[PDB]
Amino acid sequence: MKPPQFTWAQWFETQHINMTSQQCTNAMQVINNYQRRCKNQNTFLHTTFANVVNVCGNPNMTCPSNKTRKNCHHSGSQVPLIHCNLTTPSPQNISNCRYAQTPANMFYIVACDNRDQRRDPPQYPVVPVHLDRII
Repeated sequence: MKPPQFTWAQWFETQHINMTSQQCTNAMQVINNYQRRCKNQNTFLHTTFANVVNVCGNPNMTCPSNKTRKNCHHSGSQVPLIHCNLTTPSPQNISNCRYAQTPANMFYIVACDNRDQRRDPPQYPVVPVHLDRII
């Protein structure tokens, strides 16, 4: 579930790469204001989009979240990350949603696909499209 102006890769970047504040309540405003709902949980990876693209080059493996998909890739190394958990739902005023933040250093598994032909930049033929799991 993403706003229509973003490709899957651009939405992946918005949700998981471009944390706009180190504090979850503030950073989550971006995701929530775009998807018109307070997301119950979300992981921000302190890594770069280029680094994730390179993870897409690691061997294909089964996606933990969907046993039938084989477009997943393991990060190889751990990264610092911040996991945000909703503490104070507010469906009629999403700016009032508050979150806890949990820091960790973990591996991740990402699903990757070929880029959106019309809208993703040709620089990256293969892009991350979903954060499948953190381990």
